[PDB]
Amino acid sequence: AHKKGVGSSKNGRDSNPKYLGVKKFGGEVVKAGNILVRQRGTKFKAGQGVGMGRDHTLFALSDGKVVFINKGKGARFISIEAAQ
Amino acid sequence: PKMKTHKMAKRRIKITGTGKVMAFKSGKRHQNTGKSGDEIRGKGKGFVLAKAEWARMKLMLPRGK
Amino acid sequence: AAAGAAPRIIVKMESSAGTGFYYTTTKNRRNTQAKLELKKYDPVAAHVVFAAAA
RNA sequence: UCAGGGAACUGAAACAUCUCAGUACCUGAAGGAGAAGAAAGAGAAUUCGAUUCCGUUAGUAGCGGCGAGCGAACCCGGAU
RNA sequence: GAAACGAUGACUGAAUCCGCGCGGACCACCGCGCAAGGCUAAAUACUCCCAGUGACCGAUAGCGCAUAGUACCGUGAGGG
RNA sequence: UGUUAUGGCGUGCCUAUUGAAGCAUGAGCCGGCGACUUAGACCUGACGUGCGAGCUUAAGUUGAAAAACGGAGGCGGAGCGAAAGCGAGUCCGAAUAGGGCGGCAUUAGUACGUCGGGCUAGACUCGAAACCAGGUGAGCUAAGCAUGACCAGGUUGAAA
RNA sequence: AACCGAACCUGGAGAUAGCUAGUUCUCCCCGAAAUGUAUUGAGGUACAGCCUCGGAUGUUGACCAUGUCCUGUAGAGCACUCACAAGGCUAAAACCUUAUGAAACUCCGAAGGGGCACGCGUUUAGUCCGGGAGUGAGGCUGCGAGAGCUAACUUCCGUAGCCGAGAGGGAAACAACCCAGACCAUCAGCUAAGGUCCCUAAAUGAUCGCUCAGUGGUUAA
RNA sequence: GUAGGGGAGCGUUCAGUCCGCGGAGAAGCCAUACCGGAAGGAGUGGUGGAGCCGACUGAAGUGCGGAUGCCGGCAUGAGU
RNA sequence: GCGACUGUUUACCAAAAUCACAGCACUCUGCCAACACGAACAGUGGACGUAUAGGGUGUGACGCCUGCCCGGUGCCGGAAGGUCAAGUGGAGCGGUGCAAGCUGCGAAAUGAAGCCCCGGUGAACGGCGGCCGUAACUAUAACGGUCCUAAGGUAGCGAAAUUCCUUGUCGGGUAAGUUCCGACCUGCACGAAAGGCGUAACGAUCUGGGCGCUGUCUCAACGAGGGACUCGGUGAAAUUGAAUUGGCUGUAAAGAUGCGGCCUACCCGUAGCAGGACGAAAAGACCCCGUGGAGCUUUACUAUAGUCUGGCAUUGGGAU
RNA sequence: CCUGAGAAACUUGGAUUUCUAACCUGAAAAAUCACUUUCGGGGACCGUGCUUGGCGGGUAGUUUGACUGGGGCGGUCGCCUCCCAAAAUGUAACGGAGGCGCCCAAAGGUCACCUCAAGACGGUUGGAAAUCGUCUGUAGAGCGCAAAGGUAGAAGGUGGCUUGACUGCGAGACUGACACGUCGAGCAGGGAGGAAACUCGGGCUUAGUGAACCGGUGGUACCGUGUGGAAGGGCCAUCG
Ligand SMILES: [Mg+2]
Ligand SMILES: [Mg+2]
Ligand SMILES: [Mg+2]
Ligand SMILES: [Mg+2]
Ligand SMILES: [Mg+2]
Ligand SMILES: [Mg+2]
Ligand SMILES: [Mg+2]
Ligand SMILES: [Mg+2]
Ligand SMILES: [Mg+2]
Ligand SMILES: [Mg+2]
Ligand SMILES: [Mg+2]
Ligand SMILES: [Mg+2]
Ligand SMILES: [Mg+2]
Ligand SMILES: [Mg+2]
Ligand SMILES: [Mg+2]
Ligand SMILES: [Mg+2]
Ligand SMILES: [Mg+2]
Ligand SMILES: [Mg+2]
Ligand SMILES: [Mg+2]
Ligand SMILES: [Mg+2]
Ligand SMILES: [Mg+2]
Ligand SMILES: [Mg+2]
Ligand SMILES: [Mg+2]
Ligand SMILES: [Mg+2]
Ligand SMILES: [Mg+2]
Ligand SMILES: [Mg+2]
Ligand SMILES: [Mg+2]
Ligand SMILES: [Mg+2]
Ligand SMILES: [Mg+2]
Ligand SMILES: [Mg+2]
Ligand SMILES: [Mg+2]
Ligand SMILES: [Mg+2]
Ligand SMILES: [Mg+2]
Ligand SMILES: [Mg+2]
Ligand SMILES: [Mg+2]
Ligand SMILES: [Mg+2]
Ligand SMILES: [Mg+2]
Ligand SMILES: [Mg+2]
Ligand SMILES: [Mg+2]
Ligand SMILES: [Mg+2]
Ligand SMILES: [Mg+2]
Ligand SMILES: [Mg+2]
Ligand SMILES: [Mg+2]
Ligand SMILES: [Mg+2]
Ligand SMILES: [Mg+2]
Ligand SMILES: [Mg+2]
Ligand SMILES: [Mg+2]
Ligand SMILES: [Mg+2]
Ligand SMILES: [Mg+2]
Ligand SMILES: [Mg+2]
Ligand SMILES: [Mg+2]
Ligand SMILES: [Mg+2]
Ligand SMILES: [Mg+2]
Ligand SMILES: [Mg+2]
Ligand SMILES: [Mg+2]
Ligand SMILES: [Mg+2]
Ligand SMILES: [Mg+2]
Ligand SMILES: [Mg+2]
Ligand SMILES: [Mg+2]
Ligand SMILES: [Mg+2]
Repeated sequence: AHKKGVGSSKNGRDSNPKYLGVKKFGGEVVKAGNILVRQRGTKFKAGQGVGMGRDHTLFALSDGKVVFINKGKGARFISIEAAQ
Repeated sequence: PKMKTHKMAKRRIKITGTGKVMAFKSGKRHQNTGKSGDEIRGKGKGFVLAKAEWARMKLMLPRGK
Repeated sequence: AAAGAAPRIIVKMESSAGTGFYYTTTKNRRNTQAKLELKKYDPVAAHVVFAAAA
């Protein structure tokens, strides 16, 4: 005859997107309160001027400009420095 | 005839000067022991909607009250 | 929460003050079995110490 | 016009309270009209002053699976 | 619904003046009122009918009909 | 201009669609009838107009080959809160820090009208199967009741 | 009382109808959508996204260079993770030489891609506020992948263009392909893709060759 | 250039108003090679027999090929 | 084979195996009977009948018979207790005025049937069933049989109107038999009044075989009559975008007379054929969709006629 | 005047028992009826009127989801992680694996201190692995559970004190159509650990969740209808 199957599936599961990645990049300005990076862990280390919420989010403590540094591959921070 | 005021809304939405419509924040009856603290505090309050979903409300009441 | 759950029962903390106040949290009941003594704030003054009310 | 009786489809994007609507229809009585009417009243000013009608208050006060939706009256102006 | 008041079906059926009824639970106060008896023109509603008008129709329009509830169908109600 | 021969060229129309000559829908032809409207003194806009920190009547009244009267109410005037209330302030709070608001570095309303939309009512027109009320049907058919009617001829041969 | 799972007639009544049809005068300007997110929702409604009108604003748009940070795909590699070809060697596990595969491996890692700035040099759009919408069924080739059988005029994403809403030439014929975006007129000229023996416009062209099989004019070990 | 929004207009009636025509002939109908960017609109000729064009303004039952649309007429199938 | 029989049935696609039946069986019902129509204490059927009567239900002549399970459901009965509504009773709580007081709320005990509960009941509803292992590639023609719910099939039947495997195996008939008849039993999934197994007779029933007869057939022929055809008379229909309507290959929304190419083809008609025009006919009755409908069903939800039930009114005296 | 009680009496009730003038019902010269009487019996019961609960497919109105290589069946429906996802965020599939609906009174705040998995040798029970010792030893471990990212200058392991698992807020941003959701310096009141600078309004992080509505509860004195009170309602809290 024809087909009766009968198989199902046990997967077909996923979770709605977590918008990670670096939000504010390197060489652009900032305001105070402005978030510069979202991340799962310490993908980006709190530098001089920046704070780290519970998420390990990176937020700006005062205005100015954004400074990225990777420390020769695997250790890395973002800092802030004003317009003077 | 006279367009009826939506008594559905006479305790949950607000007009203003600029014309903007306000309403409250949501989650304050069993969304409690959660908590968090800034949540429970945040939710007692009130706020202006976005836009898009504004005019509807307006049309719910003519007097604005 | 989930009704017929016996551990981590949700019970409130009533002030020794009598201000008219209460906090709300959750002890494992495989722990205290008597009550709970905590030291939280209290708007109607400043710093009470609370008994885990029924 | 008054009275005894009193639907449903519909809407609430389903339905049952609810809405349709005391509407359709049935019946009783009666007239050129009828009904209502001479305060145990509205009411909140120690004010009005039988009723019916229109304007208005007013989609306001309120009603409601507080959902759909339903919706006065006092005062104020007129008809008489 | 905090359900006042009227309203009646069944049970109960108080006071009559230093008394009775209401003021939206309920209480005092303080106000508005005279239940248990009747009639009442006027303004208002309608329009079979009569008349006057019309940025209403003129023969597929206009009522269904320039006329006819007739011809015709239907056992009938009824359609026409 | 009418007609014509020869050539090149050329997949009816509509609707429905990813895509129609479609072998997908509709329709014989021609007439004529045939569908986005009306109401409210509701809502919100655009154009316009008249008065303009002011704008306006409704019911009615009187006159009526015309219109005028009619301030009763309506819209503007100040916001803010849950509300009492406070007021260029207000609210949360014990004040701070803020949302809303006034100033703002500035600006006008209202009544009519025409129109683009909205809502409530049939809401662009046509189309159900169904649902409910009141009535009409047993001169058909299903049967009941009372009363009449009807079955050539032939075969078989029970009890007693 | 000629179609009874509930008669027929009148009526509520123009019930409702997320459904199907149909919706008429002309020219001009702009000009989409079949994506997201919810939905007793899936061929339906809300909001955005996209069109258009108009009032504000002033080059904020757009492409392109520069400068500057973010990335972990292509390739690659074996350093952990699972895999695995030979051999050593020991009591096999380890570990050495030799050796390789990977969407859920990564010592490494482009091309590109994105944010910000500049405008150093071009071009035109952008953004806000208010009116009116429609669309929310998409389709095909090319490159990326998944489910399939490295099946489909297959389906579900991504990405460019095209049709949808695109006439004109070409591909005989042929929505999608190659050229190309039709404001009218002309018995006027140059080109594109594609062509130039006749049908059928245009070299039966020129020179160096190949195949003789009608290959051309449809497949493989 | 599809759905869609915007812009300017063509024609139909009824209406206010003016220009004005008409038995030496109105509307309507019939023919045609003229005009306008288009909806459209003029010239003349034949019809007809008593009403009507034009401009401006106002109000609409205001423009049909479709709806297996409705009414009516006449075709096909067939001299079957 | 099925029914026993005569009968009945789907007006207009089904006449039978349906249905009725005589017979038997369970229950219900004592009269203003149950039961049924009913605005309803009306009146009516039941019935001017009286348990050898009347209702309801099931089986379906007759003959031998009709077993096992009362746990769930239903029904009959039982009562200790669990209980349960309004009402009876109100300790106590509070609102208020100074108050006599008015009042809002409301607990104990008591309290109806019914359900829980105990047992009985099948010609009540029903139930009378799971499984064991085989040499090989993740497998096919086959196996003999121990048996959890309350019990787990007594008689008779059984490859059947019931049989999955299936043309089961054997026998009969045939030249040859998936059909049929007998037996077989491994009954996927018979079984006792939803009757079991039989049976004379009856049957426009159903199934197989035979004898007879035959144009049913091999294989058609001749003939006849009424049409069809011709002429004079009267003259419809459904259909219909418009047609000036070929064929092959191909292309196209994938089945082309309309596009391509190539073939073929002078104009008209008449009698005939039925391949095509996805021919006409009814907007598919299958299928999906619609928060469409209606009928029917129940231990889906909600009411509710009806019906049981406590209190209240009709509603009275008394004796203990 | 009585604590307990005896006759009488008002008894107001509860039961049975009985009586009849209500009421029901039949017969007799008057059929359905109505008188009148034998009356015959029935008898405060039935029936009926209102309320009480039960039963009740006899009848009545309805509900009965969606995805879905047609529908059904089976599977799936919210949240987290990882590939797929084409080196930015994003992205489908009835594509490929797996996990959550809690847990923690210390596993949080602070303060201080400690360093891991394994292999080799050598060692009483043991002797593959237990305990101790040494040499190696940047992660080959550990983080309550899922994996990815992260981590050794600790987030890992151990103690001291502790209730920042805190009210009143919110500069500025991430994110989403909306509603949500996510991070957060800093200010106040007032604390906690450090000697301090400090750090903290929960845990390495990303799952451990449910909008309104109606109602319970603890405050609060905004509303409360002629007035002042109370019902009720609002606000903060919170529970289902
Ligand atoms: Mg209904
Ligand atoms: Mg509805
Ligand atoms: Mg009369
Ligand atoms: Mg009363
Ligand atoms: Mg005429
Ligand atoms: Mg007429
Ligand atoms: Mg059309
Ligand atoms: Mg299609
Ligand atoms: Mg055709
Ligand atoms: Mg066609
Ligand atoms: Mg169709
Ligand atoms: Mg204006
Ligand atoms: Mg206006
Ligand atoms: Mg409209
Ligand atoms: Mg019939
Ligand atoms: Mg109606
Ligand atoms: Mg209709
Ligand atoms: Mg353009
Ligand atoms: Mg879609
Ligand atoms: Mg929109
Ligand atoms: Mg620029
Ligand atoms: Mg690779
Ligand atoms: Mg190297
Ligand atoms: Mg959709
Ligand atoms: Mg797509
Ligand atoms: Mg498809
Ligand atoms: Mg389209
Ligand atoms: Mg083209
Ligand atoms: Mg082309
Ligand atoms: Mg061509
Ligand atoms: Mg193609
Ligand atoms: Mg060239
Ligand atoms: Mg040539
Ligand atoms: Mg005129
Ligand atoms: Mg005229
Ligand atoms: Mg037509
Ligand atoms: Mg047709
Ligand atoms: Mg002939
Ligand atoms: Mg013919
Ligand atoms: Mg013929
Ligand atoms: Mg028979
Ligand atoms: Mg028949
Ligand atoms: Mg027959
Ligand atoms: Mg009992
Ligand atoms: Mg044989
Ligand atoms: Mg039988
Ligand atoms: Mg017979
Ligand atoms: Mg034979
Ligand atoms: Mg003839
Ligand atoms: Mg042609
Ligand atoms: Mg051809
Ligand atoms: Mg024929
Ligand atoms: Mg159809
Ligand atoms: Mg039913
Ligand atoms: Mg479905
Ligand atoms: Mg990318
Ligand atoms: Mg997508
Ligand atoms: Mg609700
Ligand atoms: Mg409270
Ligand atoms: Mg209170």
